[PDB]
Amino acid sequence: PKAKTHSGASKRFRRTGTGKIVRQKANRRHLLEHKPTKRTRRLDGRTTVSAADNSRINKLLNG
Amino acid sequence: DVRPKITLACEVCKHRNYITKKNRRNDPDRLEIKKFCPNCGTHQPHKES
Amino acid sequence: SSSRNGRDSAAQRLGVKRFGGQVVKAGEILVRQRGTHFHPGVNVGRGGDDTLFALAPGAVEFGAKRGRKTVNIVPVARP
RNA sequence: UCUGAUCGUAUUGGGCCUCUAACCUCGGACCGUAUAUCCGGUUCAGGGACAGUGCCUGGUGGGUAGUUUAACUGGGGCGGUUGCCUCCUAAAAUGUAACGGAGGCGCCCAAAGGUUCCCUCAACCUGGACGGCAAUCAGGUGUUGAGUGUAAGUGCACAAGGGAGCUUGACUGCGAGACGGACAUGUCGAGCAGGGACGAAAGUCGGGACUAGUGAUCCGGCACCUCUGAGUGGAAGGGG
RNA sequence: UGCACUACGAGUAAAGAUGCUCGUUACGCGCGGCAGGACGAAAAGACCCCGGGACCUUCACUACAACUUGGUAUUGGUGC
RNA sequence: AAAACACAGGUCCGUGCGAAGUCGCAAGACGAUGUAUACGGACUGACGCCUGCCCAAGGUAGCGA
RNA sequence: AAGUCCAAGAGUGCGGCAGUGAGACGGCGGGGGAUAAGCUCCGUGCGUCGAGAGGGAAACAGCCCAGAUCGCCGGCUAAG
RNA sequence: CUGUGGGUAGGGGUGAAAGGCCAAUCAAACUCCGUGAUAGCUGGUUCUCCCCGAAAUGCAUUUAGGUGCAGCGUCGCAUG
RNA sequence: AGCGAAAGCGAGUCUGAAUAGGGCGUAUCCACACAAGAGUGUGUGGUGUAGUGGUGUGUUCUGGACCCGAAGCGGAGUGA
RNA sequence: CUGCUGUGAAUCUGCCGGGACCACCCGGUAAGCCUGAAUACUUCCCAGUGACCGAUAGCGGAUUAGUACCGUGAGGGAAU
RNA sequence: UAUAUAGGCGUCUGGGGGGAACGCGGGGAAGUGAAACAUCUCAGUACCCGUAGGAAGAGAAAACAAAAUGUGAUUCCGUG
Repeated sequence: PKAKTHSGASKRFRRTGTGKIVRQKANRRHLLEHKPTKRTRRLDGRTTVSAADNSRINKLLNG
Repeated sequence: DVRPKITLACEVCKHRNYITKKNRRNDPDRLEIKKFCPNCGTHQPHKES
Repeated sequence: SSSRNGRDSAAQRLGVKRFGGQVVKAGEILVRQRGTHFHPGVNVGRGGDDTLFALAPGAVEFGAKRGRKTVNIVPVARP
């Protein structure tokens, strides 16, 4: 058999050119009014996943 | 809503640039304020909706 | 026999984050406070919520002036 | 065809009355047939383009089926809570439970925001028409006891409190470095550029003295973009 | 039916001790009886709670059977 | 093993007759070789007793035992 | 600044593998209770049991001394 | 009342109605199959020595006797 | 060979008006400069970066997946 | 690409497909047939094999074996 | 009843049932997973019906492809 790869994570996390796992920040989709532009800029981008859930995410991505 | 989210758009490029809450009782009319329009790269008078 | 009370709020971790004679980088928070328990002196600035932060690399110092405790950043000399 | 009533002829739907050839009758009589209340066939008698059946469609429907019907909890139920903010508990860093003690929040303000400038209350004493204990006015005493939109606390008389002029920074593109932190969240931020406000300049302005006023992802809506476009040009859809 | 040459009082102990502590009492082995203990045997408590199930009720949700309403095919002619 | 079910009696409802109803996807079957004095459903459950002035419009009209 | 530094078998970071997430009691500071509970909920670079024998406390996980590598028919000693 | 012979079969039958009976069972019979159903639950999990050595906490949870992450163990690697 | 949603570019690319700051990547190291000591950076040079295919071991994935254990669900047949 | 219900075309300047659709190009020429080989499986038979079992194992069945026996029946089903 | 047909009579040729798997066509579950559950998965599996063959089915472009001077029925393997 073949090891299936989790879709919900294969389409939510990425892999950089060295191995880091990055993710997009939440709380930025709707209700964007009353969120000061400072907060919105903070929430924009792609941050590396915390080492705590790094292993879980790695298992989910690799299968 | 008494204080609904209204969107303000520049008059020159007609880009909906800003959004904020305004009162419909204290000011029952479309306000006009000057804000910064990134497209025009300059300040342009902005009006509701 | 219900109880009307029972509510509380979260842990706003206030308090001094850098104490006397501590070497700091620019921008670091020195105290997270509510109100003006401390004031700024030299090289110390006030943030949005009455936070105090450094404005230059240095060493923290706590003093007083005109009757109000103030926080200052004495510039350490390069050895 | 442009601004345009009525036209002549041909194509059609509905309502109503009928007819018979579709179709129907467990109404009759004959034949297969020697037996047959089956069935089929012939014919007569009644209905009749209805009814019934096919596809489509809106209602009624525990008649039947698959399921759901939270947790805390000094056993369980009943009652009462469930998120966020402030105080005490909380043992002078942070933090810390209980169905422990008190309360607030699900906003409001186009000015109650930005900036420049100026001012100092509450209370008390003495005098004054209505007007008094308390309104407005005069003098004095008055360093915080008034007020600070909204809970409590931390602060505010250097005023963050009270007035006025002008303004929209309740910006755009960012952000060294930090706090808090299981993670996701959450807060602070000097400073750089563009274009503005106020001010003579220096300077302050990325919402309100601070801390509550909020809800992940998914899915989809609405505007713009040097994106993409299933042979090709487009468009549909997708993407930012 | 874990064992065994299986006492009693007062205690201690997962808080009701044949089995531990300190004292008391008791020669070894049987037979016939009583039923106070061995938390006796019996039945992985039927009570109560938790999880799963079943069946039942209904103006819980969602479906379907069935019923009923219309379009159309079967389906036609003549008159207004 | 009864106070429960049943029961003869009563009152409603459906049914005009390959009825209504039920079994069956249908054909068909029972109802019935019956026909509203019958069939099916539903409650109740022999038998007797239960009360007057208003009550093309008379009025509070609920008996008031 | 020194200090143990042939070690605390330390700290930090990252990886493989976990278990745990039902705690009890004792001393202090406290809430609930009646300032009762062998009660309940908290803090304690506080302890022990948990997962720990040995000696003392008559017996007696949590109290006092003391942390069991094995042998010895030796001494010294802790609490008592 | 009873003999003999037949009929009604499971979400079905039969019931002068008890949820009664339908082959010693019935709030949906029996057997075989799907099937090694599933069970956050209980039990079980077999030889030895050496070294190290926990937790019963925080947060979140259709969650509280489960689980994820962190804390606390071990092993390898890096700094020291 | 990476960056970016993508077109696209590429030891760089995305963002953005901007080598103005950042984001990710340019393995690594050591020497020289030029800078401020905002944590250090910017350019020169030198060494040249190491994956992959067998197999052992530990966890894990899809199958029942360490073993036993329900009540009950469904299909087809057996029974008056 | 297909099944049911309505409606309903042209014969090459025709008709379909190229992932809604439109034009140009490109490929085919529906509503008519048949066609081996490469491929799946062992009731049965023949010749062998085994880092397979060896009488509680290996088939339920090394011996009466689907036997005795259990059940009304489907069906379950041994020991030597 | 008239043509005629249904039907009747005779005679000839075939089918009927069984078989372990595999083939083709058609109906088609639920337990379970989702930590509940309805879409969904289980799974077009189980089971059933029809129907054969030594194999079956599909098969000779109203095909793919993308401007490549393209490949040229079907089938089944391995990648993708």
